[PDB]
Amino acid sequence: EIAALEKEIAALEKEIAALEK
Amino acid sequence: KIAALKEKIAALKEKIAALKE
Repeated sequence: EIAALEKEIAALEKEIAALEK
Repeated sequence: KIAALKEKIAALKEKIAALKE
């Protein structure tokens, strides 16, 4: 399940991309 | 640890949440 926790990181990582756009 | 990542995401979740508003 740790693979899902780390995978979610990219989720919040992509969201931060919205901060700019 | 699951909480380990859960924490990281918890940080990015708050980070994006910040820029969000």
